[PDB]
Amino acid sequence: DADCVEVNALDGYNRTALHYAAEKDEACVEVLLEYGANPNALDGNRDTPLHWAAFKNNAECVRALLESGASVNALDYNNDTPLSWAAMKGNLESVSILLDYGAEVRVINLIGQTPISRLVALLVRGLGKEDSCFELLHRAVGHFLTVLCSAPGTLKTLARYAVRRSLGLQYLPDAVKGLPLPASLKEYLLLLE
Amino acid sequence: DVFLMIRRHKTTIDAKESSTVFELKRIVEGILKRPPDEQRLYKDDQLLGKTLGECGFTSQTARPQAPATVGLAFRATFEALCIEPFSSPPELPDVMKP
Amino acid sequence: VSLKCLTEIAGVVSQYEEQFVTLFTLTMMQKQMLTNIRLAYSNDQNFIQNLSLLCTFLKEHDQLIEKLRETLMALHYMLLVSEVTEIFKICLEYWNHLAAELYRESQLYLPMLFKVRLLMVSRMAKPNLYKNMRETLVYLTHLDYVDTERIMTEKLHNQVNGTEWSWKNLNTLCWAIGSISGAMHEEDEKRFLVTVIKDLLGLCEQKRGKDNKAIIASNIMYIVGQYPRFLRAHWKFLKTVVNKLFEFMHETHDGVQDMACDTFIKIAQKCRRHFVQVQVGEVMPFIDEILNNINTIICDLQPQQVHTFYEAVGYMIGAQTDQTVQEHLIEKYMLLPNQVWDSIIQQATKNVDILKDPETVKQLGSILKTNVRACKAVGHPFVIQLGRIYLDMLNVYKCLSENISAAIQANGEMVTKQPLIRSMRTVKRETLKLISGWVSRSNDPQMVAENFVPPLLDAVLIDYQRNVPAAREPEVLSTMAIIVNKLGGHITAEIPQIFDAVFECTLNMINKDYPEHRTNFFLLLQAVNSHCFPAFLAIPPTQFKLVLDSIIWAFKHQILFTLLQNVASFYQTYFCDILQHIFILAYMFNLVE
Amino acid sequence: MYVKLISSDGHEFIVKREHALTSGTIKAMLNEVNFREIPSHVLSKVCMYFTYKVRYTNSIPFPIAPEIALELLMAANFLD
Ligand SMILES: *[C@@H](CC(=O)OC(C)C)n1cnc(-c2ccccc2)n1
Repeated sequence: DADCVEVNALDGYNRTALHYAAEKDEACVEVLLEYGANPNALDGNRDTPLHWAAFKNNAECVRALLESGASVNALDYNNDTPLSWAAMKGNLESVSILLDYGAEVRVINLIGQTPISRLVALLVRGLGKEDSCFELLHRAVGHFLTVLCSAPGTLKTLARYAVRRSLGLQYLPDAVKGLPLPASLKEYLLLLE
Repeated sequence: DVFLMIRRHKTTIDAKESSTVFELKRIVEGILKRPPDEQRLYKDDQLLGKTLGECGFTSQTARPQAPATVGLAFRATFEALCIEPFSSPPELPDVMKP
Repeated sequence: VSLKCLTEIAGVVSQYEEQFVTLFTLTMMQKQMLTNIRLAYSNDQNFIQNLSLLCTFLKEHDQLIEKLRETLMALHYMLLVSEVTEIFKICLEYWNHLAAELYRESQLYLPMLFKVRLLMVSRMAKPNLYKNMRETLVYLTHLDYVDTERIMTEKLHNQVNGTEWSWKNLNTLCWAIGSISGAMHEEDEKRFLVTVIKDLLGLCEQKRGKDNKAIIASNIMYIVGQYPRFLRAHWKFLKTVVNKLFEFMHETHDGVQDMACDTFIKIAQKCRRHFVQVQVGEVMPFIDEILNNINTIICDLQPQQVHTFYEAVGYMIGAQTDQTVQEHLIEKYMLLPNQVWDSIIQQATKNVDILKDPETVKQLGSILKTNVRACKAVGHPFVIQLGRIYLDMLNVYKCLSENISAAIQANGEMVTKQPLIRSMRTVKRETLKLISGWVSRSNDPQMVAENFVPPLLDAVLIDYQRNVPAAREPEVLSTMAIIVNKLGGHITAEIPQIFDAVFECTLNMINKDYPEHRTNFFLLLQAVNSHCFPAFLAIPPTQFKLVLDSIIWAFKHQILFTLLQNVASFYQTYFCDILQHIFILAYMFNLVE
Repeated sequence: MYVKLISSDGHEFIVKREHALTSGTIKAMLNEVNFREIPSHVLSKVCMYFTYKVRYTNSIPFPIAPEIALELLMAANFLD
């Protein structure tokens, strides 16, 4: 309840009220942020409120955190970036939001998994929208199934990956506008195609 | 394998490391029709029978995405090696800067 | 006590509704006394419990109170006491009543039913009280599935988050989840199950410690075992969990193997149809694949686990309508027991002494347990295996009886309780049980009488006659009864010898006060009376008189009533004399009149 | 057998028609092609990409510099 809500104090579980707000709703998250809640507070396992929001697929909380200066690729004690959680659970929307914020796909956690690896494992279970999430991951990485591994891939997607990497940890949809590109290619950079 | 580049003026153009520069000259002859005896080639800044391995051309140094390069000249008298550098890319946009 | 007297008044006619209202008001007014009721109880409790009872007032007079609404919103007090097993059960009774009533209704209570919904999931017990909770909860979810799913997801996440990591909470939440099964619609079932499966896999990967992983896996296996419908729609996850259970069958910790096997067989029964079928993208009916993996899967399992796995496989095989593919399934399925059995038979024909090995008899006993479970699962199609093993099995049984006698002569029957003798007797009992199973599920009692029963009698009747009461196994009689049940008719010609060899001996063992022998005798005698009453009358006059005397002993200790029915010299012999013993009578009066 | 490719800035490159056909635009056009818009460096990098694609087709180890990245993207869009 946004109406119900030291804010940054880590509780007995070593976590902030912002973590609970992120797990619950974006309105409370926004209220806490207005009250100066630190988005990048690290919990008992150094998972950010962004991590849990991504796992909950509370996309609105995710966007609120990132827009407020959240650490996109913060690494917990397991070194799972929030993208890693979002992928391992395989939800789509928050994964798309993270990709738009230039989260790094090519990462390895202490467990030795990549977010796309965990999403593939989930798909193998037949439980999986999940195909679209896999498609977004593939377009973000360009090249990583066997044919997609043995095929070197297009020069176009390689250039797209390089350009996004250059853009860095800023809001890609806004950044691509400044690029002297056709609207089609600007869209292509954002992995919308 | 060994992937190689050759240049002369504005003009640009692989083998086995065990292969020799003479067969590369023969390739150049087939491409441009200047027989090897009227071709002379330069590895690094060095005017190259040597096997490409002993010319310093190595696959780790001569990958397709990072091939080796060679200068070329013809008996016009072999002219001083003239290679015209590729145009540089424009300024990087600030948003793309590190 | 004052409350209890009032409770009795509330226990009892709507024509006094004003009273029933005023009472309820005044007691509600006498609030004036009462707050954390659970705390007050925990730290003359009896008052709270009696206050709970009030419960039955509204079980009756919630109708008369609907007829002071804020005071009724009492219901909150009902929740307060609900926070308090006896008082909780009292509350749960009214909760189930109200839930069923409102559900079958098709607005006043819904604005707060979620409070109860939360209460039920929190207090969910392990699978009467549990049934009432389950019944109440499924009524509530039939009033709103969405809120139930939301609450379950919330608590599951709190567990996943580590906010409430606790074996107890995990187990109870999973119990409630399993309880919801069937109440959910299939598509909502699919969505909710996918969510919970992902969350549980997540908390499994996250948590360290094979104990925590084991509890999580057990919960997952239970929940999947509670949802066959979802598994059918997701044959991919079905194959997945099958392989996972294979993995658990190679575990050695916390009896997980057993649990896995249990889970396995459950699903094996509820979706046997699908395994025998070449499913989407399958090169084969998946059961066959298992029949190939079996050798590996069992390499870590214990004998009871092996029995359970074989039984599940047998159910799946029974699902195979095509008797030809089914024959192939049975052949592969029994091959290993068949292989060991053939080895033992070959050794026996090399030397009888193999049978005199505790190892050999124990191997045979394992084979027989496996075959019994397989026949139980398969039914008649098991006839192929039965015929495969019948003759050498009966030869082994006869050899076992012969060696039993060869030991008994040395000490009388007191060779019994010797481990080898015990094993031999158990093996004979299990042989009889397997024969009983299949014959009871036999296709053609004529075929049974032609190929199976006569050799069985050769091996059994005269032996039992010559045997000593302990070696005289009770199961024989039971088997005979089943034979009579199946071979009714054909069995007629064998009734005399059957009674000649056996009925005398067991009667000697029955006229005494061998209880299983005696019960089998009751059932077998009634079966002979019903199926083959012509044979029943054809019993020799001495044996027939002994049968009547056994009946007398029995009711002097329904069959007599059956005999009265069927028999309609005998009367003037027994009816006249038995009349004093019985002193049916209307039947007797009808007969004379 | 061979094909020539002219950069917009007049630099000249030669490959086998084999590799050049990796580009769909090349196949659509076809002995020589002049790309009045592609600069020398981009064209050379594209030749490298063709050779690398051939050498690892259905094989993978491709370097890119940020300065040339946007031009590479536009050129790939042009050349398929
Ligand atoms: C997680 C790992 C595991 O097997 O836990 C213990 C070590 C046994 N886990 C638990 N259950 C499952 C699972 C996976 C697929 C299908 C059903 C259950 N995985």
